[PDB]
Amino acid sequence: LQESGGGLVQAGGSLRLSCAASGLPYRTVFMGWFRQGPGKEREGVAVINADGVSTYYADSVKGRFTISQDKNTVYLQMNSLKPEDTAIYHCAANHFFDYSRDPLATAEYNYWGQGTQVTVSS
Amino acid sequence: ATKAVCVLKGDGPVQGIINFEQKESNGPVKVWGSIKGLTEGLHGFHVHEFGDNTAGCTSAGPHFNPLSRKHGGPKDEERHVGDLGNVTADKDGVADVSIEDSVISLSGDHCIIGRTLVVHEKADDLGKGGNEESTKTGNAGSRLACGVIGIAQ
Ligand SMILES: [Cu+2]
Ligand SMILES: [Zn+2]
Repeated sequence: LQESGGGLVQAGGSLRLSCAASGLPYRTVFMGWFRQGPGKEREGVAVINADGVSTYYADSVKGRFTISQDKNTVYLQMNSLKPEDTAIYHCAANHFFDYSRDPLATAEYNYWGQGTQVTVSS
Repeated sequence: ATKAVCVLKGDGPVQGIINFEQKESNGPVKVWGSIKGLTEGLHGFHVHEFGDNTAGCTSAGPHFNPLSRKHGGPKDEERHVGDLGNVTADKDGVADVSIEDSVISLSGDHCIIGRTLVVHEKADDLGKGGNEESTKTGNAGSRLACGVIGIAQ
C-alpha cells in the first residue's frame, strides 16, 4: 500500500493524499485512510468501497474531506484543514468486510501503509 | 455481472436464503440474506467443496480449499476460499447476513457456483483454537443447514 502526498499546510488550506495498492493477493473490498494524532489513538477518517461510490467519513471530517477512487488508487481531498487534523495518516485496506461491523474501526483492516505526516500550521 | 442464490435447509429448524452478486470478474462478491432457527450467538459459515446433497450436509465434503491453506477467518490471507467466518443470530434466532468478500468468486477457479453453503451449530474459531482441528474446520461443529449454490437471474 504505497502512499503519496502529505506535508505541511496552513490552516484553512487543502492537501491531497493518495494511496495505490500494488501486488495485493486479492482485490480490496474497502480501502481508505486512518490517522493518529500526537498522543492519540488511531481513528478512521474515510474509507471507500470497491464500487467507487459507497463511502464512510468520521463525523469530525464530514463535509471537509472527500475520498474518491481511480489505477486502483484512492484519493483523500482534505479541505478547510485545522490544527486538529495534524496527524500521521495511514492508508489501509481489507479483502473482506462484514457490514454488521464498523467500517471505520482499525480492527476491520489488516493491510496497511507505511504512514504519511500531515501538519497544519496555526 | 453474475448472480447466485442458495436455499439452506437441514433436518431441523435452521433455514434461510442467501444471495450472491458479483458485478465484475475477479471483483468482490456481495453475500446477503437471512437465516432463522439459530441459537443466539455466532455460527460458522462456509462454502464446502461439493454440491452433493445425497447424504444431507455430510456429502458436501470439506471446506472449499483449492489453494490448500489452513482454515482461517475471512479477513486473513491464510484461509480457505470457502471460509466466510461467522453469522450472528439475535435472541429471536435470526441472523441477518450482509458481507462482501473478494476471495470467493462466481467465476473462474475460485468459483463457488455448484458448491455447498453450510451454517454450523457452533462458532467458527477462525483457526485460533490452538489444535489441528481448528486449522481444519475451526471447530464449528455439525452442519445445521446447507444448500447448493445456484445461478440466479
Ligand atoms: Cu462448514
Ligand atoms: Zn475452512
